[PDB]
Order: sequence, then structure tokens, then C-alpha cells
Amino acid sequence: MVFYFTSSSVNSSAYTIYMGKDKYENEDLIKHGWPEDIWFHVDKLSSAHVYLRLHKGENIEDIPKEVLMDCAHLVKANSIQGCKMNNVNVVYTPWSNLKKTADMDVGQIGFHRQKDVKIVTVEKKVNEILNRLEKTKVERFPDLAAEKECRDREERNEKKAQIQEMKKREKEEMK
Amino acid sequence: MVFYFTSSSVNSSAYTIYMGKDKYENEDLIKHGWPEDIWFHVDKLSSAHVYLRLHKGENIEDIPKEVLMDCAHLVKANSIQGCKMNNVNVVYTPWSNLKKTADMDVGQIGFHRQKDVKIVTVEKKVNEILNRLEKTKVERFPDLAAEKECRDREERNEKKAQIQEMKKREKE
Repeated sequence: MVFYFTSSSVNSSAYTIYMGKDKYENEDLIKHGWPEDIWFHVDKLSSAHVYLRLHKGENIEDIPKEVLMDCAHLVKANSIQGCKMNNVNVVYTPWSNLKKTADMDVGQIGFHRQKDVKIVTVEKKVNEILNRLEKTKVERFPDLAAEKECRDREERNEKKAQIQEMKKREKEEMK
Repeated sequence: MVFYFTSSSVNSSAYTIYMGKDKYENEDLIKHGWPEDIWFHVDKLSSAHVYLRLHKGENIEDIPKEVLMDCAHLVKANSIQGCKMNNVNVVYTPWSNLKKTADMDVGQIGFHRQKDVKIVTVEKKVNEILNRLEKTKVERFPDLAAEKECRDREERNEKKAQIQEMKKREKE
């Protein structure tokens, strides 16, 4: 079972956040995450792994601050010791930067490059973020392999689409 | 290519709306729609077919009014003659009520029951609804058979979850 929350930004676009129930659902959230996903975790402390899926064409450095603080506060509330602390740091990196090896545990994750691992300090505990975020809480039991290859199929259909309209243009250029 | 808009209501939950690019793409939106989908169309006039996908456990009669008017105004704006009119009627029915036969046209859809087809009249023309909806426009090229089979697989997995959770409930 995976939890899904909705983070609304300033430009009235809804961002999808998801969070596994325990370590084993998150093993498959690591295995089947999308390139549009941004992984959030409390730095230097035990916590859950929060994920934020961006829109097509969006980058990690272009995340609205409200959404970034929604993910940060959400991942801090679901930390055993981070939730009771006032000031915590949250590392977040693109899903494509996560590295999982055989020598690793369940829940333990590595990085391909610490250069694309970013930091943000959540300085306090605000309850409206978590209340608003849970009022949008939907619980699903998804088959993430199939969903991720629906994303891959969608991307392939867009690339073939652009290929077919660029052959349309290059052929109709000759009138 | 399919268009996808986001209608946020006062519950702070986002509702997904999607609309095909033409009639033939909407043939496949008809064939592969989800049971959570609510079909919107301008009554008695040609228009596009707008779809609103509900959340798990949501019914057609429980749609927030803001979302219902977002779908209605969106389907009237994408009507050749509905957009120029002040007062139009919009019929909307669950996707499971749509009926498509071989003798039917492309774009022409039927109903399994006219009782589960609801009506709502849009009395005005609002540009802020369409502007706000257009700011959120995402265009995708989805494989709707595979996505609907992810929905059916998801429901099957919830059924296994509750089945084995009462199986262990009896064992505790």
C-alpha cells in the first residue's frame, strides 16, 4: 500500500506526492520510480522516503517553494526523531540519482552523485501543511512496474509523434 | 494526443479532466475509459467529449459544484455552437453507461440507461474558469489500454490486500 497526497502550488497546478507504508513497499518504490520523481529524506536521521512526481519538462531546481516545504515537512513528520525536533535538514535528489547495490540493506539507499543531492532546512513544525496534505490522502495498491512502463510507453509515443510530424514537415517542405 | 486539465475544488483535492484532440482519439477514450470517469457533452449540439476522473469511492452525485461547472464550461467552450450561446445544457453520465455499437458513427455515442444520465444548464460564459483550467493544461500520448489495466490490477491488489488481511484477522 502506497499513500498519495496532493500539494497545490501558487500556479494552481497539483503536484503528486507518494510515500510507502514501510521498508518493503519502498524497496519497490525505489526499484520502479520515475525519472520525474524527486526523493526526499531527513538528513542524518531515520525517516520515511517521500517522493514528489513532477510534470513533463519540470526540473528539480524549478520546484515551487510551497511544494518543497510540503515534501520536507511531510518527510519530517514521518521521522521517529525528526518530528519532535524543531530544526531538521532534508536531502532530496532525483530518483535517477538513487543507487541500490546488493551489499545494501532494506531501506538503505546510495547516490550516484552527491552533486545532484540537494539540502533544505525545515526550521519548525507547522500543522496546517500536514493537515492539508492528509485531507488529500488517497491509499492505493499500485503495480508500479506496469505504471512505470505506461510512463515509458507515453514517452515513446511522444517521441514517435515528433518523429512522424518532423517527417511530415521535412516531406511537405518539398510541397 | 490527449489534453488533461486540473480542477481543484474547495476540499483542496485535484480532479483530473481529460479531453481528446478529435473524434477518433475520443473513440479510444470511449473504449478505454475508467469506471471512475464521468462523461460530459453539450446536450443537443455537437461538441467535444469531456471526461472527469473521480477518486476511489466517489460517485457522480457527489461531484463538487465547482468541478462540475469546470467540466461543463470546458465542454461548452469546446463546442462549435455552444461557445457562442449564453445558455446551454450539458449532459453527463458515468462512463459505464456509455454504449457503442458497430452501426454507430464516430463521436456518436449511446446510453445504456437514460436514467443515469444527468443534466446541468450553464447560464453564463466565464473566462476565468477556462483560463485557470488552461494554465494547468498537460498534454500526454497515453496507452489507455495499459493504464486502464494498471487501474484494474490496482483494484485486484486491493482485493488481495483486504482478503488476506481478514484471513489473518481470523488468525488473531
